[PDB]
Amino acid sequence: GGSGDSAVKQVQIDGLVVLKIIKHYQEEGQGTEVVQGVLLGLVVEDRLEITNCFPFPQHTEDDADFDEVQYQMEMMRSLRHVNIDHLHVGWYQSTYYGSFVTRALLDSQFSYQHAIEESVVLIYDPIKTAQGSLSLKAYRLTPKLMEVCKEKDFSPEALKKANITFEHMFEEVPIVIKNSHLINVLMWELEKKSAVADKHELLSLASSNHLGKNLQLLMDRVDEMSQDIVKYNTYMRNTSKQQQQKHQYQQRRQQENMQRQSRGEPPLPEEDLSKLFKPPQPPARMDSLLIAGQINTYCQNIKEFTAQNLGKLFMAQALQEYNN
Amino acid sequence: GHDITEHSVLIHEYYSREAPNPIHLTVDTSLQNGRMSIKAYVSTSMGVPGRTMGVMFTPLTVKYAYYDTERIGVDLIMKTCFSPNRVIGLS
Repeated sequence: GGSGDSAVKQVQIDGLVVLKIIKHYQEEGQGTEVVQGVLLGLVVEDRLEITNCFPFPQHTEDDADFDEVQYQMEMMRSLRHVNIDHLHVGWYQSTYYGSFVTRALLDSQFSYQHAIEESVVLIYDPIKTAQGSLSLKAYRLTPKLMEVCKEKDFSPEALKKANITFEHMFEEVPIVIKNSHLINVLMWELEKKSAVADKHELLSLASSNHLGKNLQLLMDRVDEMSQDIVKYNTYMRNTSKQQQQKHQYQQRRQQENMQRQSRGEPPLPEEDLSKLFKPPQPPARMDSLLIAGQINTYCQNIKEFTAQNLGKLFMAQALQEYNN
Repeated sequence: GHDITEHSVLIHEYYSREAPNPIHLTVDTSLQNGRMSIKAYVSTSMGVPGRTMGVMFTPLTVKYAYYDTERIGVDLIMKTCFSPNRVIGLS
């Protein structure tokens, strides 16, 4: 039983879903992360099976602005009438820069997961990550955080929920290994559109050639990763700096002031002695980096592990191919 | 499927309330390779002051084309139809 934790099984994303994702591929939300649709499915053998999606559009002029839910309500009735029902068991934002689970995506997920615990959150990653590995990134939210439910505030329940120490390298389910049983029709088209009408097959396959030759793919990956990751690294370092200074470096001075008092005045207070430690905002363990930021350490290691791999393959192929 | 019926004449009329030229697609689902997958049609004559709508359909044929990465997406399903072909070992 590969099934998930405490309300749900795995996910299976039927091919006709992913066709409909790559229709709103990476536009209508390029430089803006836009939730491009809800994943509607049903509980199947050892898995969910997302059998259909409908896209959720928004006001994408160059910024994203949430709209009336007149769309979603009418469109989930539109699904219900010819097909099944509104059975939203997840969602997919493709969207912007090879798979990354932002703090906002963790928060939108937290609202989604606590409401319906039959859920995953997809991140459909096409050619943008140099394609590359883990094109379909699933990820559901730890049921620990759905038991120490809201909210991770800056001082209380940052420290306290950091001390509970729920996962932030948390498991991601596999998505496909099996016959989906809607292989059927698209199987029949393969013999037609190979050999005797392999126009559109060969067109798709020869995309590979120009994924290598031209403008700066791995170069631009490593460039964007030279900027994206150093931003995040610097942030933790100056975050950690100030908090560790309130933790120790301020205790150092005020306790050396506690020296001077001699730690007690018998006739009257001890105002000064009392008014040593008066709270700065972090006493320990700023949580939203420790959890949500660390979900993106994992994703940044993934992007690095992805961008590396196709490099490794060339470093075999290049040497070897010329060696003849 | 199957090709031209009395219902071609009827779903003509319902679509003639929209009133551009119609694009009749018929997806035959039969086993045989001698049966074309989808048989595109569009009426000629189609003069219409007669009965409902004359049905004498023009020869059309079908292709694929809208986008690359989505037929990279179909090729990804073709070779999953072959046998998965999960997403880990692509390269």
